[PDB]
Amino acid sequence: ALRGTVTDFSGFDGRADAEVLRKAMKGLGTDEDSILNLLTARSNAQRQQIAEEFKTLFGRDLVNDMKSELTGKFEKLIVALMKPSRLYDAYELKHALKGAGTDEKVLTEIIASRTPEELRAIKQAYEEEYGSNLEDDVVGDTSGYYQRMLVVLLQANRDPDTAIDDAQVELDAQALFQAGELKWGTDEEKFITILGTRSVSHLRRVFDKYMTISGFQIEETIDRETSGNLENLLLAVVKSIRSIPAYLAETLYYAMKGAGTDDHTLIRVIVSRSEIDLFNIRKEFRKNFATSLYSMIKGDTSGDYKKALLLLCGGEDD
Amino acid sequence: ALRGTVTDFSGFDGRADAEVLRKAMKGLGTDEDSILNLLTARSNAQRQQIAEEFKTLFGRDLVNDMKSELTGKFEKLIVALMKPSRLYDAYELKHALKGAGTDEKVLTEIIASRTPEELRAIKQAYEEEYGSNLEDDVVGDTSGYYQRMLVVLLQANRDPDTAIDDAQVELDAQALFQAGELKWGTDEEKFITILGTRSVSHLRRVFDKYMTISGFQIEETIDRETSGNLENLLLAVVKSIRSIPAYLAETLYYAMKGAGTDDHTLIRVIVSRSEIDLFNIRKEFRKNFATSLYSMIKGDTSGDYKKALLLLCGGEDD
Amino acid sequence: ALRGTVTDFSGFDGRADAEVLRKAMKGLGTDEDSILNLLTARSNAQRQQIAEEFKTLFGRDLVNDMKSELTGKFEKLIVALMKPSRLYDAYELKHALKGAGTDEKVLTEIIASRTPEELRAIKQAYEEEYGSNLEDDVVGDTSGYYQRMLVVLLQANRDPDTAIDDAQVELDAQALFQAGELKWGTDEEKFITILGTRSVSHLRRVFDKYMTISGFQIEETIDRETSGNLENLLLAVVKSIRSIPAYLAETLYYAMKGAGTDDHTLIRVIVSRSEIDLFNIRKEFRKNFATSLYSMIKGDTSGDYKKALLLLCGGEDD
Ligand SMILES: [Ca+2]
Ligand SMILES: [Ca+2]
Ligand SMILES: [Ca+2]
Ligand SMILES: [Ca+2]
Ligand SMILES: [Ca+2]
Ligand SMILES: [Ca+2]
Ligand SMILES: [Ca+2]
Ligand SMILES: [Ca+2]
Ligand SMILES: [Ca+2]
Ligand SMILES: [Ca+2]
Ligand SMILES: [Ca+2]
Ligand SMILES: [Ca+2]
Ligand SMILES: [Ca+2]
Ligand SMILES: [Ca+2]
Ligand SMILES: [Ca+2]
Ligand SMILES: [Ca+2]
Ligand SMILES: [Ca+2]
Ligand SMILES: [Ca+2]
Ligand SMILES: [Ca+2]
Ligand SMILES: [Ca+2]
Ligand SMILES: [Ca+2]
Repeated sequence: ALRGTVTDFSGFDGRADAEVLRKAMKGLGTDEDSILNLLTARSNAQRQQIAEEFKTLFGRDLVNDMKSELTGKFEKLIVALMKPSRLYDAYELKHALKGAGTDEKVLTEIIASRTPEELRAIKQAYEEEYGSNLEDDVVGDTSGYYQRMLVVLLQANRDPDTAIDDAQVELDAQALFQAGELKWGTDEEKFITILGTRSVSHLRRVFDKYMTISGFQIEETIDRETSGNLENLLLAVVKSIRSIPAYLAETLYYAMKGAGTDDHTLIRVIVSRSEIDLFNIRKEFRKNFATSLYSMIKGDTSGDYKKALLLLCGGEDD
Repeated sequence: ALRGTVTDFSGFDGRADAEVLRKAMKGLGTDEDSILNLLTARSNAQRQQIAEEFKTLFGRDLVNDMKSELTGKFEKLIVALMKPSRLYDAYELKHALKGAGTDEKVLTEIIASRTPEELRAIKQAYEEEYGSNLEDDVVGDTSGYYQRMLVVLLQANRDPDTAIDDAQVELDAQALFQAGELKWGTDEEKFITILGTRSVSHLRRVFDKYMTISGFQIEETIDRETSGNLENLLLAVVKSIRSIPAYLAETLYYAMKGAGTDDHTLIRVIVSRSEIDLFNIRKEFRKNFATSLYSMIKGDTSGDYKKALLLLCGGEDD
Repeated sequence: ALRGTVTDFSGFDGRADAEVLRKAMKGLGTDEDSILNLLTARSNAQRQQIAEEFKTLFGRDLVNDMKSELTGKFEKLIVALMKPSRLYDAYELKHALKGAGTDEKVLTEIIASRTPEELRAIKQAYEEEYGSNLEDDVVGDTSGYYQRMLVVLLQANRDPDTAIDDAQVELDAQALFQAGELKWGTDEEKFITILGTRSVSHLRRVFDKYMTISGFQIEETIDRETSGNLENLLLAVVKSIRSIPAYLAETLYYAMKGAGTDDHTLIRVIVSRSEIDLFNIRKEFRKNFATSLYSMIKGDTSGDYKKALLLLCGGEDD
């Protein structure tokens, strides 16, 4: 069902690859083409083995050498590709967490779209890597119901998918109606408990029943009742419940539509999802925006950066 | 044989309880009665689950919210009740360790009265929680034979209880007599080795034989030969060897007898022992002081603090 | 095949030994003879148990007490003997790593002469003890091809010994000839890959074939082509490949030959190897320098220090 666009290279020889990369950087100048052709054709785990063979053969750190030879958005993409998959989301969160400068978009995007199993692993990686508790750091740099909903999601304690109870679907749809549209102001607490903790399959049914009862999609109510970071988080949670690939496809769309490109977001989504569901993302992107993800990247980016992204994405004729 | 006064609540529903606690704190004011009635009727492990459900439902930290709503001795008691049992003794030790301000009474009380199995667990919890070695911190803030005896006990290497060797009982009783009463000055080293390392059952016999030989109880010799912190520690060790519940009952007695109350000690003993031997402690208290622990607490304390302590203790008609 | 000079004492009683050591230090003055006779006759693991029994009996730290009673080179030797074997090499490396003051001789000696299995264990011990990554610290305080070769060795990824391929022996011997003697300047990279990563048994054959082709021993080429720290490291690697005991015997020889003694090196080699191959080292020493290691130590050292070293080494009539 879920498919990435990068898989293990058949006939992999990490030592041969390390030699190719050394040759690409040795002496004056840099062969960026050899680097991007190789690294985009190896899985993350294979990149780690290449880095180990490179240090064994040459006593040099592969990532440090590439940071010395490469520049600009290409360098940023290559660095992202070399982060072990188990650490990459933690790395992005750590870098989003910076006091008044906190990048809420990143916190929202990752925490809303990762499964409880993924969040458990991220929390552990973050603690091991940075010596800090993710929840503590998030709490320190956020406030209000936005913080509260993030903490709920960080518990990674969403109800498991089990048989649907129709009376429970009715009760929760009515509860949301009473907490929002029928209330002067908003009972955010009720929204957070229901959206944060009920099972995915249960909530998909609640969203349909809510539309039946109220005449609004839950996303319309959220825009009507809330604003600011809480609004963006609740929408990301609802969209992820409906379809993580669709939510991430939408995220890529907005990173590219308009003047320039949100390169940070483009790199993060493509790299983080490349071995999970980037294929599904391409399919949702084409369905919803009548263009290929490929053509939009092709139009928005330049140089070796563009070339590497296109190889990672694929789907020329999506 | 050993019985606490708090046990797991039958029919426990952590999510229901979390909702009750939220309702108790939500909005202006605080329902302290609902909080103390619930938390004193749940075991420590159940309190931890309640805290997890509360954060899952509401994205709020239960202990932090209670610290915001509560005040005074009641707050201090509730905070103590919410500490995981596996960390509580380590927490009290950490807080006793403060340079010139070191609270020797706490070091003595805990280290003398905990079993080797308990001390092994405390040492590990302390290291994990605080990133420091307990023995190192104790050494830094104590000196002299007091320090040495604490280090001996911290090794948690007391001889196991095995069949009693009567000639060994004679030898050790005579050794103690020669090291103290018959010596100009005192051979503290000999007292520390024998009291610190021999088995409990062996030492109970040595104490009786020592009385036979010398005409003094070992506690009388200790008062005659030593003073200061070393005296208090040796007495706590001997009393704990005779009966941990009796030693702790005596500790509670002195925390309350006289002007006011040592509230810190009252909270620590009641909470730390509530699921181990607080029932035995009540029994020893009644035996030795002709009053119930309940009535003494009832007489010495006020308000919600008093109410919560009484529910934890029980034994109205001891 | 490999034999130390110190082994477990038969009939070991750690508690009896702890009492002997206490008696040696108790009161004014110190019985250095009782200390050195006992500790040199116990294995490292037995010394650790003695330290534990000493703290259990007396509440005193054995190593700290000995640091208080002893002085000079004797103290330094006793401290080295008490370090757990699993930490000693890490301890020496940590102490060699000091910015501009870095002791390259120690880095070279340990990293060249330890097996991949040993280096894996050292890296782990270092990280656990000091909270730092050994490779990172080495990189910070070294530079150039010297650093690179150290990093290669630190990977502990040397090819396993397997059946010898004669054509591979020819290829590598010719490669080294082309990289050094036939090249204007030197291809250090090629030397580092081959010497750092090929199997020991393969390299022993390459060294013989290299002599056949070039008329030089590889050590002669290294002196002809390189200098400085890289030279010393490549020679230590080649000598260790030929024979670790021989390399370490040579290291001891130079620590003593000439005005005075390199006491730090003498202590490190004797203690670190005492339970691994110090017997083989003695044999190589006698073979290569026509004197006993014993007689050279006897001639170069004084006092209790001399006595303890001689007991550790043995081999009076080597
Ligand atoms: Ca280059
Ligand atoms: Ca170029
Ligand atoms: Ca760069
Ligand atoms: Ca409303
Ligand atoms: Ca409102
Ligand atoms: Ca809005
Ligand atoms: Ca654009
Ligand atoms: Ca309130
Ligand atoms: Ca109130
Ligand atoms: Ca408060
Ligand atoms: Ca006396
Ligand atoms: Ca005295
Ligand atoms: Ca006294
Ligand atoms: Ca009182
Ligand atoms: Ca002395
Ligand atoms: Ca002396
Ligand atoms: Ca000294
Ligand atoms: Ca040359
Ligand atoms: Ca050159
Ligand atoms: Ca030279
Ligand atoms: Ca000399």
